[PDB]
Amino acid sequence: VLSPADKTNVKAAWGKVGAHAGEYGAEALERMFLSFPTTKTYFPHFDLSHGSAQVKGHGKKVADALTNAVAHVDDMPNALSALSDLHAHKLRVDPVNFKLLSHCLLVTLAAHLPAEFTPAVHASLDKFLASVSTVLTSKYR
Amino acid sequence: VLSPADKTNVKAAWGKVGAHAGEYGAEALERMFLSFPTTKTYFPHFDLSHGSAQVKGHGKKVADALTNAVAHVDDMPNALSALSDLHAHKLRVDPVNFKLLSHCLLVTLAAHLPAEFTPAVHASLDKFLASVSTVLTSKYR
Amino acid sequence: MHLTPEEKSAVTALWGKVNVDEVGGEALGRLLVVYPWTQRFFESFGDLSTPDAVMGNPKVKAHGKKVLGAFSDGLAHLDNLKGTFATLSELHCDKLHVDPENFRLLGNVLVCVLAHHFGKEFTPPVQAAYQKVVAGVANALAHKYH
Amino acid sequence: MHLTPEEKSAVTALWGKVNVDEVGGEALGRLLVVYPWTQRFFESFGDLSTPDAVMGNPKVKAHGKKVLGAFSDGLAHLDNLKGTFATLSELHCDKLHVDPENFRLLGNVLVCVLAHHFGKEFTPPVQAAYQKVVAGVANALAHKYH
Ligand code: HEM
Ligand code: HEM
Ligand code: HEM
Ligand code: HEM
Repeated sequence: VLSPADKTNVKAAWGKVGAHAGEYGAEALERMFLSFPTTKTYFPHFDLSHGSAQVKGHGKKVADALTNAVAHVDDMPNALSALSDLHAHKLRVDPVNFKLLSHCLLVTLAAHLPAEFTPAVHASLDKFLASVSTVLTSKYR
Repeated sequence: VLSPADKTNVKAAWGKVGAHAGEYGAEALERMFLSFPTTKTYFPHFDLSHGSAQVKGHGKKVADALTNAVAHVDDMPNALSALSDLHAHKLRVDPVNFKLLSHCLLVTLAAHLPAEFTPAVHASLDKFLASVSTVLTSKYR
Repeated sequence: MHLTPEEKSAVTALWGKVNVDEVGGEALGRLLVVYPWTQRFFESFGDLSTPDAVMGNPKVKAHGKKVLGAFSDGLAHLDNLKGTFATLSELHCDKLHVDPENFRLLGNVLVCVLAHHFGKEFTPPVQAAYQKVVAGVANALAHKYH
Repeated sequence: MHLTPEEKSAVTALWGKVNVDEVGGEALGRLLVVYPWTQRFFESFGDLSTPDAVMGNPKVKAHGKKVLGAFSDGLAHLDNLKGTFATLSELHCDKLHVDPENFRLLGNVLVCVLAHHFGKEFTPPVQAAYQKVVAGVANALAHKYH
């Protein structure tokens, strides 16, 4: 459950990402592929080499989705409807993977927001990414 | 998210359990403790030996909560409120453990309801236990 | 893989009464029904939209047979699961692109199928022994992932 | 440990720049803040009611220093984590009753602290090696559970 304070923390933090969102999303992915190699089984069609065009493109897409999520924090199920559908019926990514990407997103943020990444904001972002993950896998079964 | 079909399936299987609930409860705990020893870290104050009265007692409490949850399938949140409070603020059981107990309940149910344990019911039950689990850890943070 | 001499016996004794064919199709079918996202790998099997559809699919039945056949062979080598499954491990990763989490899910579904079938003979201690085995196998199969 | 020679050195090199004092307290304090259920083991540390109360709790800080000092020692033996942590494993199981899942949570919090602390120097490949190390330490500490 995101409290009013969680929501403020997230908006602040994400406000700071601003224009770098796509660059951070690409970085988070690369961090995921390297640290949790099993996540690569979902991207057999991608060039996972460092700086790959598919990765950069995909990273922008993921980032934009998160940006939207932040913008509609109070209406996530509706905001992310197209993605919930897509993941649930086509992609079919096992739910454990979401926890892996979330961690790599948190690490990325931490490496880039020295001032903002306080323990309270860290807790808010962890909670926010868990909520996004829950929405995206809500139609699996 | 439980469909009408799921609720039907659960009411039906739990119905057959009936008066044996408490016995199945204790059986599932036993299966858990032996299959996943780490779960024992939560019952250091218990006699974990076969047929301990404590496990027996505990298993009954657990079955009782489940019965209550099937009765109130449409409003688990309120029906289990005091239990989600206790878990979140007192017991503080790491959420991975819920999955361990849910597996052991399914095992128990399959070993006692051959006729009733069809794929469709299995699926409904898995979803139901997953929901009870979400309710119970809903107030962790 | 640490199986006490007793656990080993328990595993062996029950396995001798198992009809792989039947059990394999049932384990694979239930997997597909309880955790529908696992259907992502079997598009070519046809319609897997209903439990009845899944459970009666012959492609599902044949695959369940193949899989449990291999499983069955590993029981013969609990001392070297890793070596025994190395090639299948590399195949699942490089060729099939199967998230190793699926191996854990199938292992838990398998245990549910043995309990369903065997009832009361599938005691807590027998389950614990099978729990160690399915984990050992899932681990052996995930071993060569990179 | 299953770290490439390249990975082993990247780990060592970064660790040399770590203030175990400061980092242990940050890492243990952040565990208590992000995953509040973990507070269950520290009722005797006093007030952990708020982020602020947690972060400035001296027992929290002193304990984090102990934890990370032991973590550091294991880094000198990447090859025998099992050996270096056997005693601590028995202690954590038999005496403290700590669910080992907590070791995993702490490992991920530490990764976040290193990233926060080193910024751009904590590159994807460095994190990867550290992910390997924290997993290795959690397993070694979980080893004597029964
Ligand atoms: C924070 C959680 C996630 C978000 C917000 C997210 C978002 C997205 C978006 C925006 C797309 C693109 C849709 C399009 O093509 O128009 C997508 C596709 C995809 N996602 Fe997810 N995703 C998440 C988690 C995951 C995870 C954990 C995995 C697998 C490890 C995954 C695997 C995929 C794949 C394989 C595709 C299709 C890639 C392609 O072929 O272009 N996603 N996701
Ligand atoms: C289906 C999920 C669960 C249900 C319905 C459930 C229900 C209950 C109930 C009804 C009580 C006793 C309340 C009272 O007497 O005041 C209880 C207590 C407890 N539960 Fe949960 N529980 C569940 C999962 C778990 C899990 C997975 C664990 C950890 C392995 C756990 C650990 C405990 C402990 C340690 C106690 C206190 C026992 C005592 O000291 O008497 N529970 N639970
Ligand atoms: C106990 C675990 C498993 C074992 C021992 C196993 C064994 C096998 C074997 C022996 C084959 C035939 C490979 C060959 O052609 O040489 C195979 C193929 C395959 N397996 Fe696995 N498998 C396991 C689990 C799974 C799971 C859980 C999935 C997906 C959820 C999966 C997906 C596949 C697929 C998609 C194929 C190829 C089927 C085809 O080409 O017809 N396997 N497996
Ligand atoms: C990297 C992982 C960890 C390491 C290396 C570690 C190491 C240690 C050491 C060296 C001690 C003191 C031993 C002694 O008394 O001689 C200790 C005590 C303790 N640890 Fe762990 N620890 C780790 C993780 C955790 C976690 C995650 C928790 C709980 C969330 C935990 C709970 C405790 C408790 C409650 C004590 C006893 C403190 C007291 O004396 O009151 N540990 N640990």
